Amino acid sequence: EESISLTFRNMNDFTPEQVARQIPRLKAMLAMRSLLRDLKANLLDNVTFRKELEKILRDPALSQTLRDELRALVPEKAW
Ligand SMILES: [Cl-]
Ligand SMILES: [Zn+2]
Repeated sequence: EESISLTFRNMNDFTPEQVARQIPRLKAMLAMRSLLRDLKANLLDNVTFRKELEKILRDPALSQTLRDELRALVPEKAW
């Protein structure tokens, strides 16, 4: 799926501090999903995969907890 959704379950979710955490997180998740699909469909080699991965996870607005969950999705043979 080429798409992702930010769901607001209350009005307090629209707070600029909440939007600023949620937008880069969802962007990293969608970029990661596309990159893993590219790798699994053999559309890019391991060297390109690792270069793109580092770009995705470089976003300073991401939590290290999220980066860890994203890196845990990488198949062992792509390292
Ligand atoms: Cl999470
Ligand atoms: Zn989690």
